[PDB]
Amino acid sequence: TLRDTIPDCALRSQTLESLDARYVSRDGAHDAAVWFEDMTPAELEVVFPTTDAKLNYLSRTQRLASLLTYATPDTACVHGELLARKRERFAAVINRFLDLHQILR
Amino acid sequence: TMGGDALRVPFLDFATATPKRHQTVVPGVGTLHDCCEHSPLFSAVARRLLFNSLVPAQLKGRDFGGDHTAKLEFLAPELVRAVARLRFKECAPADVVPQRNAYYSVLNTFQALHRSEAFRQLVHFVRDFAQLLKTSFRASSLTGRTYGTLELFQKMILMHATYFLAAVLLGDHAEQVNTFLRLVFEIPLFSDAAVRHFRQRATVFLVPRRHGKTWFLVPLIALSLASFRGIKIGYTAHIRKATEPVFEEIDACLRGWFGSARVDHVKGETISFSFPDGSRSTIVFASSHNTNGIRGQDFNLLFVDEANFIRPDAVQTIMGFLNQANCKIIFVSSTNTGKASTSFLYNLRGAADELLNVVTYICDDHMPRVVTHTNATACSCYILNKPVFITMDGAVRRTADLFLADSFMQEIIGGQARETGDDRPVLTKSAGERFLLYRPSTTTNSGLMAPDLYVYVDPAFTANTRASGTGVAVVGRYRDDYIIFALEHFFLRALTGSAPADIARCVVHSLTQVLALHPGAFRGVRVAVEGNSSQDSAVAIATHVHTEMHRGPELLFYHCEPPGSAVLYPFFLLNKQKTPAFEHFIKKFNSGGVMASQEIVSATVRLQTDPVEYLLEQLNNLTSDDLMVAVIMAIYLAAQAGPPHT
Amino acid sequence: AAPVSEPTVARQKLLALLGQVQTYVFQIELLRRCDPHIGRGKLPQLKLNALQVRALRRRLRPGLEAQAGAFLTPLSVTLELLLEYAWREGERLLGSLETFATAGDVAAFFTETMGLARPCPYHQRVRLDTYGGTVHMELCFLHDVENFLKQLNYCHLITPSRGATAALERVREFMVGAVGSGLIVPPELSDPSHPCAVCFEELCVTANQGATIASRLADRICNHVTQQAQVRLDANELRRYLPHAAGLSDADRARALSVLDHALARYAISELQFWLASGDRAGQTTMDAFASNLTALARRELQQETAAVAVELALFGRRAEHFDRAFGSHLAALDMVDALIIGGQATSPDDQIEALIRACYDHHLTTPLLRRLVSPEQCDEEALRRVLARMGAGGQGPETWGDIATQAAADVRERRRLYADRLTKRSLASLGRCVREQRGELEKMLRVSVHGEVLPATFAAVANGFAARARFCALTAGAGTVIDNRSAPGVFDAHRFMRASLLRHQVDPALLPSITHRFFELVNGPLFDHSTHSFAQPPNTALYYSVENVGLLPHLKEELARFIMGASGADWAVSEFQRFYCFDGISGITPTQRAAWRYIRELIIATTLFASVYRCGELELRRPDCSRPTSEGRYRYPPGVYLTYDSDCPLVAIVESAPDGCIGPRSVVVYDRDVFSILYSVLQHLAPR
Ligand SMILES: [Zn+2]
Ligand SMILES: [Zn+2]
Repeated sequence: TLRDTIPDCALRSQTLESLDARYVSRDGAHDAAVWFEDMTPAELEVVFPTTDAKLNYLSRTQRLASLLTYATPDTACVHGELLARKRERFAAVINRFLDLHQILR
Repeated sequence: TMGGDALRVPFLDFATATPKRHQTVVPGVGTLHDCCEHSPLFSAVARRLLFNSLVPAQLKGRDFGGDHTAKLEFLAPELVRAVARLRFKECAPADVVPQRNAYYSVLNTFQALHRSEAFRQLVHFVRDFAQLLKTSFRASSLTGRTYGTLELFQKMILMHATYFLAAVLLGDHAEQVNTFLRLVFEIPLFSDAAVRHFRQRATVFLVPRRHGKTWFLVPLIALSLASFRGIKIGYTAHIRKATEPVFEEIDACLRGWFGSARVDHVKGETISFSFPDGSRSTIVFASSHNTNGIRGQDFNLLFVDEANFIRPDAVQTIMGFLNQANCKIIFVSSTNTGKASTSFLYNLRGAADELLNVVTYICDDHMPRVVTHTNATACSCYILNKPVFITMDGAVRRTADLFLADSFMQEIIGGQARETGDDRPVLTKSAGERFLLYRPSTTTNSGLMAPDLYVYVDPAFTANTRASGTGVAVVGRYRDDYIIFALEHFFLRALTGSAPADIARCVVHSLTQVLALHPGAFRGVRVAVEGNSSQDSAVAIATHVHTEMHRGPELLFYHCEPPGSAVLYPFFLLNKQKTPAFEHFIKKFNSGGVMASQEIVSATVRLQTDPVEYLLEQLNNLTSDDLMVAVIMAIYLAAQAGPPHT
Repeated sequence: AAPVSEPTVARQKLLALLGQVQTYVFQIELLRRCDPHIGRGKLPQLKLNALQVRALRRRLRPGLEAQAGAFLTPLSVTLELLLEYAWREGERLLGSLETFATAGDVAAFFTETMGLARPCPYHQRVRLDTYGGTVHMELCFLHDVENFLKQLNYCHLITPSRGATAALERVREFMVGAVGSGLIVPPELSDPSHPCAVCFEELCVTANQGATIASRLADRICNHVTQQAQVRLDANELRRYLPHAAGLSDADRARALSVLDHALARYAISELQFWLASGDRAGQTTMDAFASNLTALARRELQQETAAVAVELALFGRRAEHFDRAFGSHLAALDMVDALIIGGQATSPDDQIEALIRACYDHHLTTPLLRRLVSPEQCDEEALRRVLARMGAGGQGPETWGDIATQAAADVRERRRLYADRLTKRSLASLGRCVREQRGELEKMLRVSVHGEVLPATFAAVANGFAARARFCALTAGAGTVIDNRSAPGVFDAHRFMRASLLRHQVDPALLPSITHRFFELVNGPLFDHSTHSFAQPPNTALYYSVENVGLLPHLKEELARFIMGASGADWAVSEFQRFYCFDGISGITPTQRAAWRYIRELIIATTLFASVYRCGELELRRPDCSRPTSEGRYRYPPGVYLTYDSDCPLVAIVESAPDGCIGPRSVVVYDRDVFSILYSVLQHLAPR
């Protein structure tokens, strides 16, 4: 009793809105289940087999994407300037963090 | 007695599609994916709604909802009736067998903290403190403003005491107790660093005249004794004529809202509270300063009352207590602004961190007293009880006439005036310290330098005056920052016949040294001689610099076409560009973008003081300035403007 | 003890649903980077999950709608954000996947999902819309939501109700996009330099050695609107989990391991020199150690990459092109810093901090200046011991090089040793702070930052005040006998009579503290409470917090602290006949707030003098922003005279409400603008009893 949506649909040649109107938006829809399918692909678990490893990659690619979009002619975005300032300050901070410990010796 | 309803919930075995290799168990909820632990937006909501059950009802607040902490756990009736008809899946049998075990076992370590008397001691201490301060500290029985208020330091002291006593009496629960004391002090969202700060020992307090200094420590002790079991709070003081009042005010309430049978009292010495099962905790008074306090067993507090003028020959027992392994010498004090600097303790701020805290109402600069104005208590605001006899004056002129150190006191006259006049510092102390300490070695990182030197000379053409110094700076670009290669603060010999050449010889000597230290680095040196003082004298300096340098890098001068003239003179006129130059400098300096060369050159500032240290003393006057002006302007020139030439 | 309340099991059900939805958003953020040919395999799963999220609303929709209008809580705010971000990004990614298998190109799939061709959808317009002047701000960053919610909190006595709960729906529309993920924060909208509202209380509560907070607040990373998540990643993570995979029930789990071992047996480090370098070059240096560590890290990364490629080839047959490979050409032409910030999908962002610390800290550093970092508490303890022990008891000017060069060489020979002896003998307390600050500023930039619990808490704390005010405005309209007095056919007489009868007495200067407290209690906002805690604080402190966070000019704090310090009829009565809360002839933000402080002072002093003259009334001067709801749909507004801050009908006098608290048929209430007419109507009721 109280079946899920995956035993309900059984057909996947359609658009999302049709299925919405046919299974979840009908007045007679019993809607008596909540079960989120596992969407991670095995072709990705076999290489990143750890939530920490799946999060480090998910953050590295996020940083890459945020670098690529900010690097017709508007160019007047505060986020590009913020990323530039952050990169410059990070470079200048690591600069005075290796030399400072070179001096202390 | 059983607490709230958040630690008794049933299983709610919804479902999971994640492999057991990933799933984690959050207490109070089922078993969810591992990604729900690196997301604080969930692991900070699912954990706060748990400890919001251990918190008693006398600690939620004063208007928090009748039955629950509405600000954390409240669902509208419509939403409750809507999520009621929401039904998850049902866990598979082979998966529900271990899931229920994991769930009911990860929750047992909470229904086990709610029972241990070691934690019940802390809960009782905090709840009694709250319920007994509700009506301000008085002779109540413990059975329009009507609720008492702890000022800021009266709360910092309570936190310093409670967090340490919890970390000491509860070591096996150093995680379930931090995130409970957070909820009990209404201090969540607080990183573990700024809470572990309260775990440290020997945190000195400097308090103004009265501020309920003594009125607060006696209830603190009375509740920290009759709640915990196995601590001996040492309470030293000044001359022991002041400690007997503490005796009486502790034992009056300690016997007032409790039974006298458990109140053990000997005159002039220790006081002891006994518990109905062979337990006793005392407040043994180290005020004798002779014996009975050298051997330490469970002191852990050492409530030193007044460390302003330390008691004679009583520092030996204190320093011996500092050797005890679990002692947190609270070190209360009272600088009543009658001296404003208990330099016996105030010198601690020199080399230390997170040690002492001052409850001050006037800053270092006595002009921005309005910084801490809305914080000064309203009870201590009494005046002559008459604004004016007959006068119509605004609050500004009134407070000017009625200044009296802004607190009816007789604070130090001089220095920072009474009318603030929008006076503030400009360069942060932190950037200043880094300017002093981190100095790139330019002679060995020459590849990082731009091939142009910029020099500014800000001349003074008098002698035998303190403002008669000539400032010289030679700077350049280092990466995208600015670095100082040389500094001079030069003082004319009196009645020389050649002041411009003396100044020129000074700057040429500086340049030469900079050039020799970095051979082949520079293609150009650009020189600006400020001409505000004397155009002719500035021109003469440029001419001598020009000639002397003629004995490679090309030498250029900034030129100026004075108003109404077609002539280009080799001087610089400082006017409209001052404000932009200063503004840019301040921003660059504060962000770490201006520095001094490790091998910075100075002939004139070498024997008495470090040149960078000397420059920084001038710079800290931003709100004799020849050096500061030369440095700021040399940098502005290295920055961007109109072209200077040959 | 068996019966547990429904709003307790409902909260657990909502927490479980929040966990499921957070997991789903994680899977979504993963599929936005996997190869499309593999993502298309999970097309039915993604479609089913989007269907489930759609069906999850339309049930929580009316519940969360009735919640947003009555006392939001930090649970149903993050729940709304996540159920919106899922319903958004799931459908967006599904559209981007169904666009695939039609064009069949990958480099244009990672420009749709990862958003490389968008017009930067991180901008918004707030238009606070106060009284007198409608100031408008734009929400670009994460701290720009804190600095707007604190502004709307401070300017709450000046802002209409439905003009604020319509500028909060414009903040939530941005938060759904920025903090809606709740799992990772894009580097664009995160400025850790700007301090938050809870790291201002840190400095107020922790120890300050002089150094007023205005100067301590500028050396902070604020660590609360974004966190660090402390991700750790082992070395041989691929070889560990290879003999244990989801499918692979065949012996292919052995041939895959064989190919892994066979391929294992089978950063632009050349750019460090252009950085600033000090000291001697011959021999070991910090730069050399850093280069060696980075070379080791790059070698581990390359080995992991080739092993992953070989394993995917041997197991499934096709080498997949994920985001880090389809755009792998842009990971080659990367500078040292641009590839140090990002990078290390094999290593961890903590391994780079390890490679830096192992380079800056060797056995040759020093005896001192090394123990203060490993124990910054023993240093201050020793300093305290030391303090206690000390307090217990010419001519011949040369032109050529041979002389000026020699004198400059001597001067630099002295000065290079001068500061070198400064950094070692003195300046230990300054170095122990500079290094522990640069290290924090580094770890905050390199570690994986996720999200902080601040925004969905302060948003709720701010919105609850306006929700409660709009709720009290409309809950009293439906009551028993209403005596609405905003129409004045015969009220001038009773207003002037009471104003004259009250202006005849002095303010009783023995009551000025009890008036200053009730002034700082009305003026303060709903966010910074600090006065209804169990360990309460004086209302002046709860106001200092709320007024110092939003940077207020110092020349206005005296106008606030010294407002009722002076209290004749001048500066006493400011309201006209019916224009009590009217800001018609005032524009701006500060001169529009002075006019509100004046009305609040007039109300407080008039109520005090009315309690003093006509002793019959009690006149508990209350505020509707308090009285949070109990277990369900009950608010129990007690009797008193509420300010309500609404320029439409400000003063609401609840003289006799009910013996249980609610507002029903025995709840005669008096609406009015003016204060003295309110007091007259209260007198006409409370006196003949
Ligand atoms: Zn943008
Ligand atoms: Zn912060």
